[PDB]
Amino acid sequence: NEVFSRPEWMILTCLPVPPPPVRPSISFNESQRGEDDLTFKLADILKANISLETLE
Amino acid sequence: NQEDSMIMNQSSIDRGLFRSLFFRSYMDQEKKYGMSITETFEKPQRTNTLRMKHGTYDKLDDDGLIAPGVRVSGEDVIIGKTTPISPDEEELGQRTAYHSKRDASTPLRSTENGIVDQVLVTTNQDGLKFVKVRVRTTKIPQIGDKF
Amino acid sequence: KKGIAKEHAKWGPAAAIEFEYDPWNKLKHTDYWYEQDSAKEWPQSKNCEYEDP
Amino acid sequence: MIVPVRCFSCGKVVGDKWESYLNLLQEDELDEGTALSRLGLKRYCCRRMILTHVDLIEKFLRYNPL
Amino acid sequence: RGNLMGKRVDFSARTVISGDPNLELDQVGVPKSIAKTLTYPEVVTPYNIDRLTQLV
Amino acid sequence: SLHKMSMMAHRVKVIPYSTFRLNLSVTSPYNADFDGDEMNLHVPQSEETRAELSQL
Amino acid sequence: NTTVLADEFIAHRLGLIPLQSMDIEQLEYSRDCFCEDHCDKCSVVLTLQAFGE
Amino acid sequence: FNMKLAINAKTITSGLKYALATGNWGEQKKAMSSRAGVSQVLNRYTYSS
Amino acid sequence: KKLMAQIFFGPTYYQRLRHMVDDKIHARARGPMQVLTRQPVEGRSRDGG
Amino acid sequence: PNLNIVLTCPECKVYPPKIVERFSEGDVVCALCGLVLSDKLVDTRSEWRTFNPLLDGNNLSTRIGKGETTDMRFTKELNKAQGKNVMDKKDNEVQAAFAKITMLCDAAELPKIVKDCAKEAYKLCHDEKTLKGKSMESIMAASILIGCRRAEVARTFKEIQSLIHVKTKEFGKTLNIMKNILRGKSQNLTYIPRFCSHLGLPMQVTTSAEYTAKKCKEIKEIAGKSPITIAVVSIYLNILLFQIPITAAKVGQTLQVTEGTIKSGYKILYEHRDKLVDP
Amino acid sequence: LKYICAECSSKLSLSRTDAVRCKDCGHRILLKARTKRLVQFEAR
Ligand SMILES: [Zn+2]
Ligand SMILES: [Zn+2]
Ligand SMILES: [Zn+2]
Ligand SMILES: [Zn+2]
Repeated sequence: NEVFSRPEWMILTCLPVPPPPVRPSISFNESQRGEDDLTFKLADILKANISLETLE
Repeated sequence: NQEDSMIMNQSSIDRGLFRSLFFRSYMDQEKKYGMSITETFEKPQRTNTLRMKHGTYDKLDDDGLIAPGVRVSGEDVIIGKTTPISPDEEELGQRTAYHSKRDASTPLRSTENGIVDQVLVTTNQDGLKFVKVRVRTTKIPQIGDKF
Repeated sequence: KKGIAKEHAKWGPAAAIEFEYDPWNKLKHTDYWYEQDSAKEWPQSKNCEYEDP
Repeated sequence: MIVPVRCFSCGKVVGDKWESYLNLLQEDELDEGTALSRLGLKRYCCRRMILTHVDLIEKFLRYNPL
Repeated sequence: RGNLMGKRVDFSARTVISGDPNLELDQVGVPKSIAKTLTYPEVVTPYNIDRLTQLV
Repeated sequence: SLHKMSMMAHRVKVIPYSTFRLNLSVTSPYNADFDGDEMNLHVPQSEETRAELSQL
Repeated sequence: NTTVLADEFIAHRLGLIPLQSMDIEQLEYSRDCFCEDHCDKCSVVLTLQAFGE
Repeated sequence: FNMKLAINAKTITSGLKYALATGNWGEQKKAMSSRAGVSQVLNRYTYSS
Repeated sequence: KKLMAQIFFGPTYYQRLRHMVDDKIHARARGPMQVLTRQPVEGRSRDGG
Repeated sequence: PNLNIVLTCPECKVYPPKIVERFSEGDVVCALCGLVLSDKLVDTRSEWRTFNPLLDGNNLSTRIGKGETTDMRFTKELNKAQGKNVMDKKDNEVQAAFAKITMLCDAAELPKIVKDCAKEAYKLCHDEKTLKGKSMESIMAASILIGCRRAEVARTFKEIQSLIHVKTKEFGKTLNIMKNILRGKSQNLTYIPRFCSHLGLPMQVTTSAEYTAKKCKEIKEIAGKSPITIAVVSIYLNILLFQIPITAAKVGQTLQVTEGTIKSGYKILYEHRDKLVDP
Repeated sequence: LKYICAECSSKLSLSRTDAVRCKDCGHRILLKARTKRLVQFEAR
């Protein structure tokens, strides 16, 4: 459906991120935060992104 | 007694059939996050801590522990803890005084109510202040108990 | 303190009791489970002889 | 543990009788069933307690606290 | 399957059960503790004003 | 819960001595002997839900 | 308390010692009593002493 | 010939202690080829138990 | 009064199990509240639902 | 802006309001008024009951190994392909030094407190022209000694040099610059139990050693150029006060110390017997 | 009188570092001195 589904939309170019209510810092409740999994992965993504673009 | 229930004599309960003790312990110790100055086992008063509970800390003593032999209700705290951080601008910023608490006290389990028995403290493997208490409860048979 | 035996077995003086009536079952308030004889298979009451058979 | 005071079933005081029931079996060499009989416990609800109670208290007691 | 189709709820209780031949079928016996924890709102009418006043 | 029963409604008589309490006849639809089983309670919160609960 | 025996044992086993009660009618209940906190005219006081001699 | 045998001591002591405390039967490498319930906590409710 | 049928009677050995009702009674109305899914939390000890 | 919220009862307003937390209800109430303020509190202890980033820094650590639901050849492929970003960050050097000090501290069977303190000491400076290389041995040994000393675990320089020889000079300069750095950013009695542990003696000679060390510290006779030596001969005169054969000829190589210094301390305490014995 | 430590009735009366390894004993576990405060019971 051209208004909702396009094969060129089916390739990732610009990636949304979800707000912290999806991926909350658990606030580890002894002294620390222990901040969580999805945000770790997003930090990885942005690191590899800047590495690729500087290398390019 | 239909479907495996039982009728049980009250008088035998009163005399002491099937009575029982109950021993529970707790474990807590100071933690070092330093810049080696650790937590403390003190008695938190009102203008030292943040968001501390309503456990009515009166049962503790000057060294931050409870004494053996006293009774404890459900919500009484037994251990006093205080945050040694630094760096938090620990009594000069983002809090009033309310000195440096961020209180990490350990309340008793919310239901049972025993008597504190045989509290000891000794250092852990590496050397800290490391505390074990024990509380003792009588458990008379009631309706729902299972034999 | 004072106390009575109704709310605790501390305050009892009773400690045991005994009770029996019609040891010969003339009133027929029971009949005996048995397999050959009621008379043979049950022991006589100790209070039998204070009333006639 | 000690002997119980006051048999759960009946209520008769028991606990005076314990060390007596012991020395009925130490020097008097007496059979224990007759020992309880001569101790005078003719119902059996009372009798079970002295016959089956174990004495863990001295096994506790052989420590050295304080 | 664990947050939409089924979930935790509120206003609930959980004990063990025993028989009773002095309750007819539509009745259930509840401990006073449970009935002190649980609750149920009522809207104040002319009809129940005094009873709710007393009960407050 | 497996079939249409085991969600059935009840009126409440408050009783002392904490445990639930129910009539012996309703035992087999619940499929629950008193060997240590446990039930669940669910308090309705409004007039519609109270009414349809009582009427169904 | 120091002994190996536990405190509520000591309480419960104390609670079961029978006591002399010929003159029980002379005094009155602690609940009905005009006093508070165990006057002599509603209660009696007992004391125990032990030693590992 | 001396300094590394002490961290060696840490390795084998840590390995045995970890295996017995956890129950996974393998070194500290997220439990390959291993079994789970090998070192349960002693049950002490009753002498018979 | 006498019962009609005579009954069985005697001593027998029991033991008391650990599943006591005081640890299984639990109720909650409007308590604490989870963070990731915004639901009533778990835990009978933790005053869950 | 500052975006900040302070709770305030809109019907009492008499203070920064004296309110309480009803944690079992997840609500906050103006305790003087009784009206609820906000509802559905979020947990604060079960999240901890459910289960070091600061030492490892802002960059996030990753212990990556092999799994279970994949082939062994693919795990080997994972290990070969996971090493493609070990040069962009300085965190590679940070956990390299962390691994090195982990090896050194746990080889010295030190507490986790000492390990974390050394981690902190390295992390605090971690990059300066004042560091200037020094073969990493100077800075690692200095950070370990500073952390272990500030955890009040005093260890001897001979033992530090036996574990890692840093020729006793660059080690000293590095200790001074760490002292200065920590000074800008801002225990001899503890040595004795380790030595009597290495000699195997009961508590009373230890207590006697503490008393004699404090008393000889109080009066005079620094006498020895790092008087750990006369601290040791305090134990030597204690064991001469008792009658257990712990001869100085044995003691010298037991503690890697000079026997002539032992006899000199024996002499300087021979003329100073007066006030060193308690009972 | 604040700590016990042992089979010895060493009333340490501890403030800080007065030979926690008590003098008559050699223990170092420091047990903690049941109170003098008056306690209540209920022999129901
Ligand atoms: Zn009896
Ligand atoms: Zn009175
Ligand atoms: Zn208000
Ligand atoms: Zn001692």
